Amino acid sequence: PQITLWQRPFVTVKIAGQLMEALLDTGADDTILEEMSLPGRWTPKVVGGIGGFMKVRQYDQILVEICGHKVIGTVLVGPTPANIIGRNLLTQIGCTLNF
Amino acid sequence: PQITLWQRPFVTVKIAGQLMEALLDTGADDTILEEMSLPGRWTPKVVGGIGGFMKVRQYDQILVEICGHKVIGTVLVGPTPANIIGRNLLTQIGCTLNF
Ligand SMILES: Cc1cccc(C)c1OCC(=O)N[C@@H](Cc1ccccc1)[C@@H](O)C[C@H](Cc1ccccc1)NC(=O)[C@H](C(C)C)N1CCCNC1=O
Repeated sequence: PQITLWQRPFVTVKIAGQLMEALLDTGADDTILEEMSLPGRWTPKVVGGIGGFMKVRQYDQILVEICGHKVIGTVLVGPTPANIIGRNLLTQIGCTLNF
Repeated sequence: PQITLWQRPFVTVKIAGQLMEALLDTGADDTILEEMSLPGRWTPKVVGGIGGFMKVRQYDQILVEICGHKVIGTVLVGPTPANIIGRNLLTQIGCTLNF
């Protein structure tokens, strides 16, 4: 798909049997999802945004189905105001900016 | 041009005679630049990101040359960790996501 940017670029994603929408975000290095049950071990991490820092749980080798495409990578889970698909996964769906 | 996302998508921008780099950011509604001297009236505003909220100065009808091409729009100025070109200006340079 080609997507213009007049609206927020949301896509549907499926992770660990659960469905949600997330923003395709070229300004994000990492992928961050709202508090959810992901099974297994994790690592404490903190991410910095525009207003300061946020504590998250880092989960590795997570399967993400993004617009149906299957990719695997690191997902951060915590009290984010928006689910964000960052470049770590965008590269895996062949995402480019064109202008 | 087409830009892949293995690295952060920085572009050179020129605003009020000053040069800087900024992130092309599909996850940003608005454009925010580090503290700089923009002449003229402004409006107090707060933007909410990850980590919380940040106070900014809102400047309207500002000319921005993004990768050499001219657009006009609102720019927020404040203590941002990164200069960010948001969708308000991305739409004006015909920016699309392709995946
Ligand atoms: C930079 C980074 C590094 C590692 C991991 C991650 C997830 C990273 O990205 C986190 C991040 O906040 N990135 C921002 C841009 C970023 C890059 C580098 C440093 C800091 C930040 C931006 O892209 C996404 C973030 C999402 C969002 C948050 C709250 C509400 C709605 C949306 N968007 C916003 O903050 C925008 C701002 C910029 C105009 N925003 C503000 C309110 C209204 N909606 C909205 O669009």
